This record gives sequence, C-alpha cells and structure tokens, in this order.
Amino acid sequence: MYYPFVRKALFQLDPERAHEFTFQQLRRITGTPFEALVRQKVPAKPVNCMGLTFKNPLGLAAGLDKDGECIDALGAMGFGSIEIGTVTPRPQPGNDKPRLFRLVDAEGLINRMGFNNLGVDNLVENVKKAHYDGVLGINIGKNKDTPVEQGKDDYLICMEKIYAYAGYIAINISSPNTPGLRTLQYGEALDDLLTAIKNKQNDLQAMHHKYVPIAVKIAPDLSEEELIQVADSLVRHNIDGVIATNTTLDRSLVQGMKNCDQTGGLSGRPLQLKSTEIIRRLSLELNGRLPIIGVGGIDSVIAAREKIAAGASLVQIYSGFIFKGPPLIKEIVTHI
Ligand SMILES: Cc1cc2nc3c(=O)[nH]c(=O)nc-3n(C[C@H](O)[C@H](O)[C@H](O)COP(=O)(O)O)c2cc1C
Ligand SMILES: O=C(O)c1cc(=O)[nH]c(=O)[nH]1
Ligand SMILES: O=C(O)c1cc(=O)[nH]c(=O)[nH]1
Repeated sequence: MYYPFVRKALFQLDPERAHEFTFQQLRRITGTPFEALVRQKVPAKPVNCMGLTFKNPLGLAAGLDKDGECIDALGAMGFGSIEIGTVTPRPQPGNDKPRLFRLVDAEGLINRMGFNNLGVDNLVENVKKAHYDGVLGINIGKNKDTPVEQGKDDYLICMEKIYAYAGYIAINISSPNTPGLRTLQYGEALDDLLTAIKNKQNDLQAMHHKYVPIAVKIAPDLSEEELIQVADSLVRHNIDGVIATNTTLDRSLVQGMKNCDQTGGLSGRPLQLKSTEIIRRLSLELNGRLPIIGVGGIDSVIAAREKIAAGASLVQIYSGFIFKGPPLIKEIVTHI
C-alpha cells in the first residue's frame, strides 16, 4: 500500500513498538514466498569498493536488523548491501525503556538502545540461512560489562566467528550509548585496537584462505584535529574502509522540539549537513588511500549525491528509510 498511510499508522504506536511490529511481519515473510509483498525492481549499478562488488551504492545502515533476522526480505527491497548488527559476543538486553524517540517535525530520531542483541552465535546461524545476493556487512561491538580497556577482545572474538560469513566487517567504536565506547577512537587506544584487528584479519585470512575487508565506523562529534588523527591511523594500519558517520550528541538544530533533550544519539535530517561536511574533510585527509561509506540523514536522491560528491564511494540509510519507506530505496538507486 501507500507508504504514507503505513507510516501514518505506525507513527501512532511507540517508536520501538512500531519497529517490533514491523519486524514481526518481516520475519513472518522473510525467506518465504510472501516476500513478494515487499520486493521491488531496482536497476543494477555495480560499484567496486574494498575489493568487493556491490550491486548498487545504497546499503541499509546497521541498527535496523541487529540480529540479522530479515536479511532476505530487506534485500528484496532493493538494497545493494545490508549491514546487520551491532552484535556483541554475548547477548544483552540494552538500556531501559523508553530508549527510542521520534522528532517528526525534524524528521529525526534519538535513541539510546545500548546494543540490544541476541549475540554473535545466534547471528551467525541466521546468516547461514539467508539467501541474499548483495554484500552482507557484519557490524560488531563491545558487550556492556566488558571493561572498555579490554574491549579489543570482544571485537576479536566476534571476528573469529563471523569471518567466514561476512562480506565485510564493520568495527563499531562510535556508539554513544555504551559507556566509554567512543574513547576507543582516540590516540594509542585506537592504534592498539587497529593493530590487533589487522593481525586477527591476517590470521583469519590464512585460516579461511580469503581476505575479508574491515571498515571502521566513526562518530560525527570529532574535531578537525581528531578527525585527521583517526584518518591517519586508519591509513597507517591499512584499514580497508571507513564508515562515516554514526549518530550525534549535538542538539543545536533541534532546540525547542519535543524530545530534543532526550539522552542518546540523534539521526535523520538534523545530522545530514554535519555528516556530509565530515565526509568532505575526511576524504580530503584520506586523499584516496581508502574508501568512505557515507551515512547520516540521507533522505533523497540529492542528499545521496551530495555524500558521493563529498567523497563517499557508497552510502547507507536508516532514519530516512523509516520516514520515507521503500520508495526511497528505489529513488536513490535509480537516480543516484
Ligand atoms: C534506532 C537506531 C539503532 C541503531 N543502532 C546502530 C547499531 O547497532 N550499530 C551501528 O553501527 N549504528 C547504529 N545506528 C546508527 C545508524 O547505523 C546510522 O549510522 C545513523 O543513524 C545515521 O544515519 P541515518 O541518519 O540515515 O539514520 C542506529 C541508529 C538508530 C536510529
Ligand atoms: O504494498 C506494497 O506494494 C509495498 C509495500 C512496501 O512496503 N514495499 C513495496 O515494495 N511494496
Ligand atoms: O544500539 C545503540 O544504542 C546504538 C549504537 C550505535 O552505534 N549508534 C546509535 O545511535 N545507537
């Protein structure tokens, strides 16, 4: 049916209850013939990035399908790639509810989920049963109780288990909803993490006889100097790619709006400009040494093209998918 009516109905429910209802129906049809109800034709626009071939530049950002339960249904919708997760070594409930809020007038969202997921072992089993033909990205992170200074082991543990089933691996060290998680992107802490990750990738390549690229997901709340250091570190350690950007703690564009003071990360339209400008500065520093996957407030063909012009090789969407639904996918892929 007409998505606006779909949205109209969904927006009457609590934000998370709306997501749970939606995924309840998707899981109900994913991998079955019902899948035709959400499927849509999309032209192919192949892009080579990180040694991989993406059928099209548009991907589903991480956070929607955290446990990889609806890979096939979502894929049928047209996405060139799908990023599942964030997943942690052990299952965890996440923060207390409510943890998700809508800013309808700003076409944005604020969340403090806290990595609510069923664990990496469960996710691996879901992936084994999926038939998706696009690129599958697996996004991983640290369990809440794991001391952030020993967080590196949680990443390595997940890497060992998903290596054989991932198109690329996404390292999440930018979530604002896990205490201390963002500290991992600064100084020696970042260098030590990247050193371990690249070494683990090296061992896994010898074990599985194949190279699985790794991309690091950074926050949008980094200063010019910090952004330069991160970019340089990524280059020195030969990281395969960088995903910019995650949600922001900034609230300067949503003052005076309902839920504007809720704690958490802000996404959607209010993140669009900040995100694009970070991509541009990032791209300037990287100087083509490694690709950028741009994400943040993309809600139209032009917004996507702006990210590409700023320097991104690929783009992902989340919030915009919730406000504009399936039609957005078709629009971007068709005209990007
Ligand atoms: C409800 C929700 C859950 C998310 N969970 C994650 C997650 O688990 N892992 C991750 O890397 N990013 C997560 N994000 C961030 C998105 O993947 C994306 O980086 C950010 O929302 C910017 O894109 P958007 O403006 O198009 O939503 C989440 C965002 C939202 C709104
Ligand atoms: O009702 C439809 O046709 C429909 C709904 C939806 O969410 N996606 C799609 O491609 N079609
Ligand atoms: O699950 C979460 O709380 C979460 C993770 C992340 O990386 N970004 C975000 O906005 N929320």
